[PDB]
Amino acid sequence: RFDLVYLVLDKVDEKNDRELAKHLTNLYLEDKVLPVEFLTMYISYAKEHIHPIITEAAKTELVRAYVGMRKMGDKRITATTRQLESMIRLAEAHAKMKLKNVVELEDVQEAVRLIRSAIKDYATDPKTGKIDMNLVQTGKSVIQRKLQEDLSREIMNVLKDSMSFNELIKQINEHSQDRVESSDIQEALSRLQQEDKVIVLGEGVRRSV
Amino acid sequence: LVRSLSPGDIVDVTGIFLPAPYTGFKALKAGLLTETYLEAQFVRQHKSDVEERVMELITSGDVYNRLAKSIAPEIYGNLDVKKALLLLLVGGVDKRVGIRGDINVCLMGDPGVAKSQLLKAICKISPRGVYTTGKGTAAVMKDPVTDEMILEGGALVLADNGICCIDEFDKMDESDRTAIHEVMEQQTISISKAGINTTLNARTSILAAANPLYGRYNPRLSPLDNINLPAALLSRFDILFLMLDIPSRDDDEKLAEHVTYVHMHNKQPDLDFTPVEPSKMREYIAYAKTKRPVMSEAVNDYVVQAYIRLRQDSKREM
Ligand SMILES: Nc1ncnc2c1ncn2[C@@H]1O[C@H](COP(=O)(O)OP(=O)(O)OP(O)(O)=S)[C@@H](O)[C@H]1O
Ligand SMILES: [Mg+2]
Repeated sequence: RFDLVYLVLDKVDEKNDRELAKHLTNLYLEDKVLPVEFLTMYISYAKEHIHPIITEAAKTELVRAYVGMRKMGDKRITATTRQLESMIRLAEAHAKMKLKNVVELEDVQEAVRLIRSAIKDYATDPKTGKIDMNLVQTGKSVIQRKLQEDLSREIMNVLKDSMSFNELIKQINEHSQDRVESSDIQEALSRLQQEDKVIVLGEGVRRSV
Repeated sequence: LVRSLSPGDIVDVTGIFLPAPYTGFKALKAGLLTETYLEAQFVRQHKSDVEERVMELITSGDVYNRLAKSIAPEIYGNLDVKKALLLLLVGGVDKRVGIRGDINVCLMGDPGVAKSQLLKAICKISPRGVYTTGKGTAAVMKDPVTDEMILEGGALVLADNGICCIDEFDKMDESDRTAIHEVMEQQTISISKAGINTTLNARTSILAAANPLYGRYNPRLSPLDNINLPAALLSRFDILFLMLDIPSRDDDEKLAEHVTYVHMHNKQPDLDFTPVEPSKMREYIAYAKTKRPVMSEAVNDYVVQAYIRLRQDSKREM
């Protein structure tokens, strides 16, 4: 739901740390042009007097920006219409600031740069735009989709019958694959139940119809 | 005599013991059973020469190694913990903000180690010092129905210009967690009983004595895993000591001899200089508080390279 989510990190490196700590020591030595207070009313003046209006060149630039973001990766799903509407918001805010009341072209790519940098920050290295919208990422979703079919085939060859959870763990985490997490197997069992491929008989055994 | 008595007093009040009568209607209601009060007449409390004396002690006794052993003479070992407790007792002064001059230390320790004894020793010598446990701070409003008083204090406000010895720090609930968090980076506790949003000044130095869960400390396990304290709260502590006991062959023997001698003679086995009076620390804080030792520029340099190399080794270790 957040338009811009900045991942403020303090990763270690001596090059940056030297400057940061020198600037901090400046603060220690400080105590023993900037509108410091004019801005708190300048913001109100811009919020009241200025009513930004977006124009056709800005419209074309925005549509283009969104289509471009999406195609950056199109199987996966990069940006979403909520992000499009948020950009409609950052451009309007940038026009509100500087007191121009018109969303010119420049504000559009300024907001696009901000949005793109934010996405590049808070998404994984192959920027997904879906992990933020869903804990189940594709690199994770493949795990459940493999486990469900492995469970189907496993139970089939067994009947070739059924068992509770412990026995199912015995032939999955041991030799079928690596030491995978246990709850993922019963999670894929839920999808199998929805597909009606297998039936779970209470806490104990579980077979297939 | 008004305003000569306060709740933190032990006094020998002299007065005329008089039968206050229930004059009115509850008078006939009750009868001959009178109520009494003491019309107080005289209150006797019980509870640069000192500067010269403490200066001479500085000349003679080595404060760094003497006051440390003086804090807990009956507690054997853990000298560096006592040295840190001296720093907490004195504390730096950095009131100017842009910060704080309160030193906070936590002793994760181990069950069976005399952390509580150290806390009590600090409480009994530190002015405005209080001792409390996690399970039985905060505040309560309008405790008596009749008088209907407003904004009664707690445990942190009492040690305003002092130290709070929070024993059993791990076993302390979320409400007190938030309260001590507010106190620690605000030096002022507040309440929101009826939208009043009143606040109480509690600039208390925090001395915690949390102990590992599941009994004895596990050195193999990570320190924050051994004690149920969030890293956010622990990381804000100025200095932290993990001081657990190890079964040895000689330390235990000396400890047993010390404790048994205390039991025989009702006095510590005096083997070194053991100052008793706490007024020396009060003189030191009152003296250098106005002085406010100004840091040197070379000091600032050496500490900036100190931070650089500290962060470098922190990375290279991880
Ligand atoms: N170094 C020491 N010198 C003298 N007495 C000690 C020492 N260490 C422990 N004791 C004795 O241990 C007792 C106090 O230990 P505690 O501080 O209660 O241990 P503890 O770790 O606080 O236990 P808890 O409640 O699990 S935190 C007293 O009988 C002390 O005499
Ligand atoms: Mg104890």
